[PDB]
Amino acid sequence: VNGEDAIPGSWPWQVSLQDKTGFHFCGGSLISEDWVVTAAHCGVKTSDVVVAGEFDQGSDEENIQVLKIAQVFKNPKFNMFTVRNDITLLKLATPAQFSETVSAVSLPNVDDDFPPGTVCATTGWGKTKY
Amino acid sequence: TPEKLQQAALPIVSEADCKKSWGSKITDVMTCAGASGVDSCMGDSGGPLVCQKDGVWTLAGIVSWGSGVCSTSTPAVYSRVTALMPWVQQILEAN
Ligand SMILES: [Ca+2]
Repeated sequence: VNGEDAIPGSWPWQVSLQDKTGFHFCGGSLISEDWVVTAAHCGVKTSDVVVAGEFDQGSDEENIQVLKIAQVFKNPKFNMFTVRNDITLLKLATPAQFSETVSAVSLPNVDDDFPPGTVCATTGWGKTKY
Repeated sequence: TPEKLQQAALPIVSEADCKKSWGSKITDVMTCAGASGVDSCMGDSGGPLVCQKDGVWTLAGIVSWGSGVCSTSTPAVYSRVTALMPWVQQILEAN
């Protein structure tokens, strides 16, 4: 068993990054209502949108909010050669309305650490760039 | 090509453990995870990786590169968020 379907709304901070076509191409997390975190190798543009509160990209016309991006902050220490500091902060033009299926995730401290062996979760639609 | 939101639980593989699978490319700005027997990762690129912190789901990493298997031999690689906090605050308070 590699993984299973998630209960809708079980991971509120989890967004889907898409382009003008409406096609998902990367994941991201809501760390605030106007700030979204993601990866640099994802190459996000102000031309891309942030879909929140979604679960099934199939149909299920669940109430999803298509947020707009205003700024993109790609860590400066990141290359396509050494792929380090793979982090990117997105600033939304329109903010997100927190709710039952949309909230933000807590960030840790520069001195916080998750020891080897502790179990953590990861979520997504399985779409990687590299 | 799953249409639904998927989830998986995978522990953290020590630095030494992830090194004998990927090499020197692994630095301290990275976190690896994987579970014996697994041969697939569910997260997307830039997708979260959350661990419990005194009762709260906290972002321990971001789906970076090498996230295709997710096994103890080929653990996935994540941006160690913890180590990237000093940069996030800077921009969160200067823009
Ligand atoms: Ca939908």
